[PDB]
Amino acid sequence: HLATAEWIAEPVRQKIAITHKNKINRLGELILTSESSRYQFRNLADCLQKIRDMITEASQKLHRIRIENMNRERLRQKRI
Amino acid sequence: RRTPPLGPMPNSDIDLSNLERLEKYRSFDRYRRRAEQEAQAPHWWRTYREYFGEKTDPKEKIDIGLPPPKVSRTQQLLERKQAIQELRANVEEERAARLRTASVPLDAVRAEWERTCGPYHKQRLAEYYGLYRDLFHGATFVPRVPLHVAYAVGEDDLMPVYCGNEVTPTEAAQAPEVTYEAEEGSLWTLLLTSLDGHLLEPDAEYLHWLLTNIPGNRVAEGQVTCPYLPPFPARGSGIHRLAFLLFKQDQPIDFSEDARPSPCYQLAQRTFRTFDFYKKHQETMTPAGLSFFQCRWDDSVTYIFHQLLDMREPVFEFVRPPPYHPKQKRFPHRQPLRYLDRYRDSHEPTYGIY
Amino acid sequence: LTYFSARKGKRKTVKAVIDRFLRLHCGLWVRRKAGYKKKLWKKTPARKKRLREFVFCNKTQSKLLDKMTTSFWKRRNWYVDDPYQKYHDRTNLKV
Amino acid sequence: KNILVRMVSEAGTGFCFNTKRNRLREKLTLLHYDPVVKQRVLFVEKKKIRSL
Amino acid sequence: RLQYLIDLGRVDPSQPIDLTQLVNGRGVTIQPLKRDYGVQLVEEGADTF
Amino acid sequence: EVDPVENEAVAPEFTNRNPRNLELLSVARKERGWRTVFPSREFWHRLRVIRTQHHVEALVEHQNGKVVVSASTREWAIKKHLYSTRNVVACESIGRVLAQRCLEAGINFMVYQPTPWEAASDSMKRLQSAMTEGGVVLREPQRIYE
Amino acid sequence: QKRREREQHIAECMAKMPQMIVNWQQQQRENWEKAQADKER
Amino acid sequence: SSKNLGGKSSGRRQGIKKMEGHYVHAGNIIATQRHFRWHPGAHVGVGKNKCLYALEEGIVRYTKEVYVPHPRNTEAVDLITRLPKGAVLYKTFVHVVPAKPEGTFKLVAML
RNA sequence: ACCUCGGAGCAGAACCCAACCUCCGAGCAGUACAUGCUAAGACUUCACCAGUCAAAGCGAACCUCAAUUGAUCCA
Ligand SMILES: [Mg+2]
Ligand SMILES: [Mg+2]
Ligand SMILES: [Mg+2]
Ligand SMILES: [Mg+2]
Repeated sequence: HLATAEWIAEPVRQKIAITHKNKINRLGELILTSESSRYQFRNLADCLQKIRDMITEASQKLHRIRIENMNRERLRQKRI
Repeated sequence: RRTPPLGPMPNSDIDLSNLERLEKYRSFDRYRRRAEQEAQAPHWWRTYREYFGEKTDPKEKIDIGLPPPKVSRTQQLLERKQAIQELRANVEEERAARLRTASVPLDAVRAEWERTCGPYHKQRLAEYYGLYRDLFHGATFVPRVPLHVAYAVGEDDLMPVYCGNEVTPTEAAQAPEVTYEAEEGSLWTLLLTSLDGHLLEPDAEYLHWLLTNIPGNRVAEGQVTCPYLPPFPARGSGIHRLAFLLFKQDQPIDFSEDARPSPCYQLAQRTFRTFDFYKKHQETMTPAGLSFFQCRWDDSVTYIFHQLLDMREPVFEFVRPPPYHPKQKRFPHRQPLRYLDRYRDSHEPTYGIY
Repeated sequence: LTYFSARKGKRKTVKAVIDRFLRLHCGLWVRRKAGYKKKLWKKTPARKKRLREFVFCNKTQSKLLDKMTTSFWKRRNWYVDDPYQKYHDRTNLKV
Repeated sequence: KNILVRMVSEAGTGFCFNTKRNRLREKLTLLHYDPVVKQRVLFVEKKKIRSL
Repeated sequence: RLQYLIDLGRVDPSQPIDLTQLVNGRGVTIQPLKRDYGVQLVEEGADTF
Repeated sequence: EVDPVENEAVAPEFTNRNPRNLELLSVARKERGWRTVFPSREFWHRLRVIRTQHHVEALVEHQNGKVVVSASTREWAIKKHLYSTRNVVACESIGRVLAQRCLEAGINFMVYQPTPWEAASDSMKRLQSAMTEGGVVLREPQRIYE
Repeated sequence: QKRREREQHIAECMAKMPQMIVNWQQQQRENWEKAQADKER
Repeated sequence: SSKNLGGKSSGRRQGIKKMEGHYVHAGNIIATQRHFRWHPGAHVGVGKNKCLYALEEGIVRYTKEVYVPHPRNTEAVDLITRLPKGAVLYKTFVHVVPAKPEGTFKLVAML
């Protein structure tokens, strides 16, 4: 559960919420996966490294979407 | 051994007697036009059009539209011409055209384009997007009523639905403002339907709005037979189509078998088929307006799935078929250690019985 | 080759085969392309890469090299950091 | 008529490559891709290997 | 292999385990004349040890 | 057992029937090949300009051949503002009209394939400038093969 | 020490590099100018 | 005597490698040719020895199409502009009709 | 007299096909300096050796030619 994770500081916690809301379930817990090995030891190590990298990042196609959004603004331009 | 041709040869009607008399393509453009016409010609041999083009049935797709408006061609061409020579009599028009500094009013151009030729272009684009194939099973109609729809966002801002732009469901959360020019005493029905977006049925679609029995231009006084649900395209499911359908109704029609309840937040109850709707109600209304748009997943769509629809949000992703990799030989004669890597499963070392 | 040595009465090994070819334990032989260090100013880059590849051999060539080498070279070697450790075995090979 | 010549990098990486040039021309100076520094740097002619 | 030997009782876990105990339990075969330098503990089956 | 919601019945394979779906996801096929002929048919949408002796026609068409959007000086809505339908003013006007219609239709990326004399002509340069300042990009993005 | 001397020599050459880029480019342009003068002759 | 020398070169083994209706994979060479006998069509690429390979996986189809060269190809454009009016040049083209879709959308999570 | 490589006929239409058979050539030249790296799938001169094409990807940019050639060891 991301919000009730007291080992994570507050500002980094809402930063992780707004950054990895793609990985937040409806009950409010972060879910992280690893499949890169046939050893569950190494899979768990990868999951913990994902948690650690995610926390330290909080502590610290795109062209297509940009052009489509600019054209959407060009259609948006009309005032009342 | 020879076989005679099954039809006329291509360069057969050209006379080969003396080649110096015949007129000639001196231009690649002229040859390109002639070759494109010959490519569009049917032909009796095998053709890229035969193997790749869409084989639609020659059913001469039926018109279920309104009859076209009648115009007097003689006075129409008279007024068009007199506009032409008054503009050609204005002296500064020549100066602007020759100095290449002239311009054109796009708002007036677009308004009377909607007046004159906009319905046929809108019908063509609807056929390209495939609503007449999906929503109406092949049948076509020319949309003869301009269905201007915009979405109230911000406090001064409008997100429109003309004929297929991208509108995010953040902008499509609330009910859009609709106007279409009309006269008193004529009834209407407006419909919003999401064609792509049915999470279970690959054939059916979703009804998002079924406003019925509209007195006129006023769209706030009709029967709300289904509340507006904002579009919810699933994440990674691609770009979905939503259609506004406007129907001219002559008589009042009871809508009791198609009356969605007080707030209806069930996808099974919101399942719809416009084909069955128009089949049941065919002798009652005739479609006259059509305005569609496209939508993608958003944080709004997450909100609509989670709190409104009481749903766990489905996640889809686009995955490719696995590569070919032919049957593995015992002696890969001139292949590499990369061939062995191709047929390997796991990248980690194995030790067998040890 | 020497099928029976004059000193031990044993089959001998061809050291040309030893210093030219590498035998994986699965039964395959790995070699280099002939002329991979010759006339690279003449050779085109795709051809140069094709010559820089490591390639396998025929069934016939592999059988010849197995006959020319002794059974010491066919053993399983558990080297410390062998780059061909993952190539020493066949995976998903049907018939 | 021609000669095969070795041109080394000016990045000091020790990278070098062989091209051909007419014998009656001067020492070559080219802009070639150096993979050690991952960019295009000057190479100039240091040696002649053989006659072409 | 180590867990199999321990469970079959060929290797005593209550005593320190070295090359003598592994060879006496016949879990490994060591050929020092064939340039073997000992036993490397590899990671196969770390999930069930 | 927890009673499953009847709304939670989702198919394990989504079926998106939008003809623009994979094209806008940039995972759709472009018809590669035809390297020995002209024009190249590796595109999704194409701008084609027909300069007849009276009129200037401009089409946005898919690779299959259906016309997506059209804009002509043949129409009154353009005739009543042009002095003549054969100018670079005519081409600039039809470019501004067609750029607006393409923004309206959602066609943001296209491939324009002119001949050398077309591209060197002032009409097509004013056409491309009008399209670019209207808002459409005359270069399609690359297909995502992997 | 050997790696550090190597990378220092590379870093020095690369610090000096862009000026050699631009002066060799203008030298090549001057070669083209003398070539067009000679074929103008 | 017999002052004729050379001419001992073997056959090139060129020609069609994949006929009509044959299932083809991506990268399989369809035809090898010294001159442009068969032209590339849809989803068929050409390699610099004029070889034809399948750019996609599907069914090989041989069709006959009109020939419009590139306006920079000088010899071809001269032949076209020297062709009399009413005549359209034809060539034989090779296509690969792709068999599978590019991919599928399938369920991966229930967030 | 010839010995290696390529093109045309013999060998008319998938492939292949000989003669101290009939003709013509080759043992380079020019451009470039990403002519960088890498990697699915294939072709193959009837073996092998050798040779040929190439999707995607990284990084950049925004080759012509028909043959035009020589293995290992060793230096
Ligand atoms: Mg011959
Ligand atoms: Mg022969
Ligand atoms: Mg072969
Ligand atoms: Mg590539």
